[PDB]
Amino acid sequence: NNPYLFRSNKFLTLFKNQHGSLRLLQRFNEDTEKLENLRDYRVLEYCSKPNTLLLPHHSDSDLLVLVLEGQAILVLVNPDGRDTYKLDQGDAIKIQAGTPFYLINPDNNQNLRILKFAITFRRPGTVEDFFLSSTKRLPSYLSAFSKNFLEASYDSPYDEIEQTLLQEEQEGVIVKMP
Amino acid sequence: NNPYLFRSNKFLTLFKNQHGSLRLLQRFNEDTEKLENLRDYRVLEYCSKPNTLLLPHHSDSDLLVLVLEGQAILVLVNPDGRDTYKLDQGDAIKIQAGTPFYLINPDNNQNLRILKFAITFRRPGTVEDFFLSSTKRLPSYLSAFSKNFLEASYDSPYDEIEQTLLQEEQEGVIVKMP
Amino acid sequence: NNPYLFRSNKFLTLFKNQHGSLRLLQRFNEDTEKLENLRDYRVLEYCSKPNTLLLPHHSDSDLLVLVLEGQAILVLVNPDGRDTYKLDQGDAIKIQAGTPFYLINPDNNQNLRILKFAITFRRPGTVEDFFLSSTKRLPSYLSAFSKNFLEASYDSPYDEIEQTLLQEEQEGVIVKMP
Amino acid sequence: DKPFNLRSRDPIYSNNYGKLYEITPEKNSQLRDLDILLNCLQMNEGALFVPHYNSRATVILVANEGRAEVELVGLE
Amino acid sequence: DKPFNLRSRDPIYSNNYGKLYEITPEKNSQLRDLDILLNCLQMNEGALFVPHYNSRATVILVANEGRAEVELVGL
Amino acid sequence: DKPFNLRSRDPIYSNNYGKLYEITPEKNSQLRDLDILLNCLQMNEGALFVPHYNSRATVILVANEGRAEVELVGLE
Amino acid sequence: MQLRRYAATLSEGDIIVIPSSFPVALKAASDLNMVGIGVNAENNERNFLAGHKENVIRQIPRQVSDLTFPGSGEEVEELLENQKESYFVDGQP
Amino acid sequence: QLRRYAATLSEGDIIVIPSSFPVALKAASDLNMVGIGVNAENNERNFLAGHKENVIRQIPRQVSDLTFPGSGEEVEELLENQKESYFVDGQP
Amino acid sequence: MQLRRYAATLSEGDIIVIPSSFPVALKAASDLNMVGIGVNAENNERNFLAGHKENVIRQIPRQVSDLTFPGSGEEVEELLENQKESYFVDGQP
Repeated sequence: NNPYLFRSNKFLTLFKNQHGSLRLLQRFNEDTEKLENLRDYRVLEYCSKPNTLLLPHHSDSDLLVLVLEGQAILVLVNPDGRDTYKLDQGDAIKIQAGTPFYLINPDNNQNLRILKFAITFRRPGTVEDFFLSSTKRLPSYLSAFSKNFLEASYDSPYDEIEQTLLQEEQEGVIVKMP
Repeated sequence: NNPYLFRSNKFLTLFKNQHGSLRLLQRFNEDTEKLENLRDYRVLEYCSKPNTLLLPHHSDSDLLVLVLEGQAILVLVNPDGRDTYKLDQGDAIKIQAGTPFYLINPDNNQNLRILKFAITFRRPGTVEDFFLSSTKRLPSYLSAFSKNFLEASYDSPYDEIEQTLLQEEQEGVIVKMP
Repeated sequence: NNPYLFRSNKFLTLFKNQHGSLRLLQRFNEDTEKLENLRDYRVLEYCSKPNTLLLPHHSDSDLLVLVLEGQAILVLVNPDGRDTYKLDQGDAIKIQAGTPFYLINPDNNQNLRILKFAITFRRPGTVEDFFLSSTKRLPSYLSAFSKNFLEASYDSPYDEIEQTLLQEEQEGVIVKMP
Repeated sequence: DKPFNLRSRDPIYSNNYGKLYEITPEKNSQLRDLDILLNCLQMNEGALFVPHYNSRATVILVANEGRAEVELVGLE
Repeated sequence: DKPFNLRSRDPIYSNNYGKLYEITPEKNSQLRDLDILLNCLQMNEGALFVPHYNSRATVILVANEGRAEVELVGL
Repeated sequence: DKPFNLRSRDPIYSNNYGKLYEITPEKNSQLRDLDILLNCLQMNEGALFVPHYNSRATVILVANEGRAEVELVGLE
Repeated sequence: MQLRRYAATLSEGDIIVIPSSFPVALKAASDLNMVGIGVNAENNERNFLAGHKENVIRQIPRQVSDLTFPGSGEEVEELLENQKESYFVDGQP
Repeated sequence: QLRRYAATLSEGDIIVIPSSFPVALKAASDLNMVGIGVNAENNERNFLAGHKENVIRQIPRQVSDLTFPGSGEEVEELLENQKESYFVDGQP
Repeated sequence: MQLRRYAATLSEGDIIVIPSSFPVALKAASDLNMVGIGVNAENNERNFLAGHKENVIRQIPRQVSDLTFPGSGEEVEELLENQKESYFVDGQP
């Protein structure tokens, strides 16, 4: 038995789609007490086909994004404005927790493979993602608020809020750019 | 069930008295594994009536003292001398672990309500207070030393030490200023 | 029961020899939850007779070496060269994790007693030592590599590598200077 | 180190509905040692503190005066 | 903070058998906050990366292209 | 970094009964990286180190020479 | 792995813990005053989801808003424009 | 609950002294001890007896009078008897 | 304690964790490309056991090498000199 080895099979799939996939590796200290010094880290892998978009969402953890293959467009959203970055194979960048962002595969022939090293701090070993979009897998977190809270907040009738941004639209979190 | 909510009832009462009270909030990770990141912190609340004094004591933890209501006199004792501070509603100050100190509510009509955020480091999630005064609740820690150690130390007959500073005097740790 | 007390008997003996010994104290939080704040530290003690040498090895932890009695020669091996230090009773020095080093008792009549305070980080509370020499207790870690890897690396026939540095030579890790 | 008041600086959010005072570890030495942030929240009855979230800080809110209807959204 | 490439600096080891690129927290502000180190390894078929060990870093190696026969020795 | 002696500096407490040598992370670079403090205690038979306490440090005391009667007061 | 809401009415002395990245909102049922203590504070930044200023949703380009929301880019954009206030608003039903 | 931990240490024996816990020790013979303190940064030692660096001696008479069974003056005198500091004669 | 070897052939996407202070070595079964992420990185120093440059064994004086190895100081010294390359070498049988 080799406790330091982690084959591809040990990757729990968070979301598969015909356009791409997002996978999460089991905790390093899952089957062994020999790696307690790695308990705050999780490894994620992201793969998408040409002209695809991963919907805007923010993570509760710090992410170290690394482009393994392909090219990519990363957009980091700030309450003030936004920053756009073009990433090439081998590029890396840090995405601070709480920053909403979306990833695009602009190429038309080459796939995109990205390694995401997460540094957790809110709940050690646990990494969560908050998607603004409603899908089958999960409804927009904005919908968990009461009708009164939403109406007052956005200052608009509910059924209008519902059909404009709460209603289940996309099939998955990974869609294709028109 | 809401694991992030802590009602007043969840405050264990460390010491009630007709002049005031000191309460401690259960550990944040007591009933849930969702707040492991707050395991090193404890919340304390202190409430006292007019012209009252909290007898000198030191804590094994760092304290962030915050005046929620009223006015207060804070005296921090150093082996070299002492520092006096006049706190007003809204004032905050850090008291380093091991610093003996006493609190006074000088006002004659308004109560005093203080919030104490404790940052623990000796024994995570645990905060201890060492009172110099012997009371019903607990005797002065100076009394835990043997007769010989005390006599040699203070260079005085024991029974004289006992009646001058070890004998159970006050009723509680919160008394009233003359 | 006194959880803060650790008698000599609570020292596990890692290696005894007629020339010296190396002992390791049980984890501080082994029998009590009252010392969780000392879980990352282990205490070791080293004693050797005149004209003795502790074979080169590197530790996976940071060591704070303190000469309690006697005189000692400390050699810290760098990939670049090496540094030699003459330690006297009372001297202390830090040896960084991963640095191979050997110890010598140059005196001819006086013993050498050294206190080693280990600061662990790879595996909390665990300190590991890697000895280059093959002995009965344990073979040289270089021997764990396959024959192919060794031959390519050193660029020499295996049986020549084996008899030059892998073959069980010394009895123990503490030998005597000629 | 001397005492410092929560409302000693200008509020970071001021309305007809509410005010928010905040002191961060960046602007106060005592606080940067503890990596703590402190804030005072004052709202008029009927006022709503719109949906938002803090990126890094976990906040322990204390009801000092008045009653508050809070709605927290989480992902378990 | 902007993006940085793994092969943006000269390699720290270069041979006819392989190259090793490395960015340490000492040379990159983003990385020093995370106390992380990154490296890109490129080896020619048949090349052997000789026995060595890191003094403080625990490295998570990812196979991106090709197959690798690794031999790790522990206690 | 070179070796340093525990008694290299003047003792912080010196009597007819005992001496205490102490090196803190503030005065020694090697020690400040580890956040450790070292001290050497030398007492004459019959001498008593009066009741006191350290505010932040947890000290691991080692008997090198002689016997010691220690009295530790705790609150559990 | 499921979405959940935690609602509660707080009285004087009551305490609520708000984890980072967790969307939160609160209405003053009476004149309110609260004190907050945030841990892991260094570099904290507050992102708003409604209102006019510091509304991260308002920074998403129309092309992508359109794809992330059931409505259309323009529709989404207008909806985010009704609320003229920022941070605190009138919570009347 | 308050508790006392007493013990006689022989050579090679170790005792851990947590921060904020009052401690005191008597040399049964000529004694030499080495100490290693963790979380050392900013450590300050507070004394309870003796003449110098005695925190109890810094408490004003009015309040001492309220915290101790004796009177301010009395308490004050008692803390004045020991002329030494730190180390004293531990004879019975 | 018991010395142990962990051998394995990795394919694309596979991951291996290498603890600090643990000796490691790997051969490119085909043209290889790997990405590593090291934690607790500050001040990390790499010590080599074979090869010509940064070989810690080569720094041990002859007198002591002779005492730590079954061979003789001179013998040990020569053996460590055969390999002329550094870091990466030809791993052919």
